[PDB]
Amino acid sequence: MSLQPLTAVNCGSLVQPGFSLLDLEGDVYLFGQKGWPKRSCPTGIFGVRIKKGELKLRAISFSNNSSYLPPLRCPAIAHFEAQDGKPECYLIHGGRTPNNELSSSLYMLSVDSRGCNRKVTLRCEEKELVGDVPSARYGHTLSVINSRGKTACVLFGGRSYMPPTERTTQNWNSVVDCPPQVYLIDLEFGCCTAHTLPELTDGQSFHVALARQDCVYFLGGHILSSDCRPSRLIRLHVELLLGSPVLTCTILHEGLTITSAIASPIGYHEYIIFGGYQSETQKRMECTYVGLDDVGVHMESREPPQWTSEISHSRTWFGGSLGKGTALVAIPSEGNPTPPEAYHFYQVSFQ
Amino acid sequence: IMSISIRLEGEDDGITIFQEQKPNSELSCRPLCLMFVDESDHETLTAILGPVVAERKAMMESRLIISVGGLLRSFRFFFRGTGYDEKMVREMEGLEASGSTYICTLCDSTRAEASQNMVLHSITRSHDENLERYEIWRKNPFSESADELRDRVKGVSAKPFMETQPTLDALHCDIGNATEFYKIFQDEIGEVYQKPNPSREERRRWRSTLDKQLRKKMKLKPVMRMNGNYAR
Amino acid sequence: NTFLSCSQYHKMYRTVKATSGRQIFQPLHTLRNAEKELLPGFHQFEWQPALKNVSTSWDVGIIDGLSGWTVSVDDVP
Ligand SMILES: [Zn+2]
Repeated sequence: MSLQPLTAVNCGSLVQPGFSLLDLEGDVYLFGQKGWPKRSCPTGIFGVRIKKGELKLRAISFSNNSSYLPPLRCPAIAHFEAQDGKPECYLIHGGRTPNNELSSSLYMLSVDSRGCNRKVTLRCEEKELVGDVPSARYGHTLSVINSRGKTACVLFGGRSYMPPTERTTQNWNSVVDCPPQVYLIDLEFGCCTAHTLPELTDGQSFHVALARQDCVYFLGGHILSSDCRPSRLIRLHVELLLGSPVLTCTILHEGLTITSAIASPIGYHEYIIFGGYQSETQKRMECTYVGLDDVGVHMESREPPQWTSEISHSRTWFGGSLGKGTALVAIPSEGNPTPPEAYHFYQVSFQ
Repeated sequence: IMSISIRLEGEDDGITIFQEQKPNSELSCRPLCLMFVDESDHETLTAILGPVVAERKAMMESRLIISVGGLLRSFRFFFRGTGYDEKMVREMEGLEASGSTYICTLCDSTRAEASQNMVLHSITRSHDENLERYEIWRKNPFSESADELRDRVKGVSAKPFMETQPTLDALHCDIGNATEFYKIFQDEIGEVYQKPNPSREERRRWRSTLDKQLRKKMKLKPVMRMNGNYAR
Repeated sequence: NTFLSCSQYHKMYRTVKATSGRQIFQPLHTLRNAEKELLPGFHQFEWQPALKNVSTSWDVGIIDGLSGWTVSVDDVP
């Protein structure tokens, strides 16, 4: 639980407030670069490294079979467990582009070969979605589960725009909450399904979720329709009683009412959580830990690494986890003069 | 507002009722929107202009009814998107930037094929076909390698968003020509096709002797960058 | 057409009126009421057929280009 200030020797003009971080086969990749890809790297995905407290960024490549992806702003993240068919993969959908519109398309990223000369190779397969297709949105949540023992995924959360009936060119940049429907998603086929239960009182956004052994717990986020941030941590138990993919939902008592969190797994089913924002202006400050099992989710207030002042004062901030307790937080480096790198960075470790 | 013509009633494809007499003087340039954000980020710029673009689209088909001169009259419009400079021109066409193989905003030729022949070129660029090429690039329905796919897609790498017929800049329109004639004189004081590859010394030498020559006969100081009047 | 600012205008207005027995210029409030006929959002019109996803209102004026950006801090500011 220690923090240390890092700086990017270069590659600073290219980090937007939203972005995602994935780890697989060693190195860690940043995704969602600001604006469209330049000539430097047409992929946009960057291999990110911490070397002697400095931040280095190199380019990533692809196969021929790979299908190329635009730099989504703030999509959903999901890790496919390493097994048949191809271990391993990361499912991404769908966020919004450098322009304001949603993807409504599922993509799967995998690693292929290496090096040769310490190079890395990836590919991105789009997967068409038939149904009963889920509506386009952003900031929602997606997770992976195995029901006796078949592997599928659940989708829930996320705002969206008003339909193109009251889509008003003076509110044309307003968002509204998608109705609270759960969605079931298999990969082959990609036949998605929509479901709803009455305990799904309302949808919200930015609520981190987690799951284990085909049972899923949604944690705290924020509702806009009622301006609140309900502490209702939500349980659901999913099972494909073939061929009926039946779910059962329930409300639990305690869910932490912070929004836009940052998570790192220190082990198998343990997650240190920085958390971004508790209240409407007061950012989240504490640093929590989550264990979880069939007994339930157990919560503890771990030791918060004592922030610096310049970070303790800025309004907002963000970050990701490089993996295994390690993490990076980033603050708008609002100062004079602008470098123009407007973002300070802090490495943060557990124990 | 550029021009207004007629379409009633027979063939009469157009009688220019009014053509503006001087479209350049800002005296006639009306503002529509102002934004305290740099042209840099695509984010905020699309964020604000989205409503505007969608409106412009929804304004081509239907007909506007105006109570003008005591009469309810019907109005259709044609829309040209011109007054952009090369930088944003690309930035709203989805091409790469800047001086890569794809160089012409209209003839999608590269440098080398534009060096073989220089005038046999047909205007093939259009907003719609660029949208199509983008779909091609993203799906890659042939799973072609990265660079080969960028070649087969011809400059279209990022989804364009703003339909705009570009045109040659009437402002600079000369500056590359100017620097080219300047290099011509600098390499003609030299015998560049007699000594094919000179270094920096004779370069600066030819520059200085040429500029003293111009100051001697036409009375012009040398300059570092070529504005308009120097070129003229 | 001359960048002339309101305080100035009113000043020179009182000046010339009390100077020579006449009302040469018009005072502000009435000049501005008269102006309101030149900014956008003053003339009726129609559109046949109706515009696609465009508010039917016609009397609006100077709008804010945020387009109702949900000000929630978490998201992009
Ligand atoms: Zn041509």
